[PDB]
Amino acid sequence: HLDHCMHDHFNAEIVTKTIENKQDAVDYLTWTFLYRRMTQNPNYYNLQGISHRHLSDHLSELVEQTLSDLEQSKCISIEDEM
Amino acid sequence: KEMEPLGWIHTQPNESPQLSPQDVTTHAKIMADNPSWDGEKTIIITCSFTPGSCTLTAYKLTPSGYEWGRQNTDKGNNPKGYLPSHYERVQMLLSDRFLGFFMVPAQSSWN
Amino acid sequence: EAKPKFLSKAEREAEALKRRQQEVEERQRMLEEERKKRKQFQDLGRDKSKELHAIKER
Repeated sequence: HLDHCMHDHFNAEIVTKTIENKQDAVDYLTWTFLYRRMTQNPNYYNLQGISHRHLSDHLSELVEQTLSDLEQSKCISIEDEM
Repeated sequence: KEMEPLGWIHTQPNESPQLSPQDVTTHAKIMADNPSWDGEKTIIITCSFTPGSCTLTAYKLTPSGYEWGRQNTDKGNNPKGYLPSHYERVQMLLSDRFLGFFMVPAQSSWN
Repeated sequence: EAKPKFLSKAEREAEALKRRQQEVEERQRMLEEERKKRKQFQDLGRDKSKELHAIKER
């Protein structure tokens, strides 16, 4: 259930400079159980397929929603939109 | 929209060995008014009520039958120019392996 | 491939617009081929035996 409780750990990996861009936000999200369960039970996570396009765009929407929630909270800052 | 129109099913009170002329006129008027009804793929399943049972027969319109039923106006049981070359029985079979569904009208009901 | 790339929201919706344009183009293509099938359906209504017998009898 990480996709609903995401913003804390994304903020924490941003202050660690683990997540330095949104590409590394997806790359950090690939280490989770959420990535491993999005490909075996997709419709639990509002997915429509296990393909690389569906998985990559759902992860990218997840990260660009949580980082919009963190920049709108003024917790992080997004330059060049990336 | 994900599916294609495969024709229609209807019940019959009793088994006839031939397709009804009213059925081929109905099918050909539906075909002549709707271009999404391909005459190769659309059928008429007739579920005839035999004693204590149901006999199902699917029929297809031949291109002779679509032309005749399109031009036909005689709504009787024996209209002119109606031949058994106007239809061909097509293979239809049953299934436990998958399930279909139904669509009823939204505002009213069907009957 | 294996590693999922980040795609921006403008890039994601551009990919989705290009996808829905593709499948509305193949819906249009299938509909005009349906018209072609319909026009096609519409205007189609508008010694040796003895020598084999010899081999079989043998």
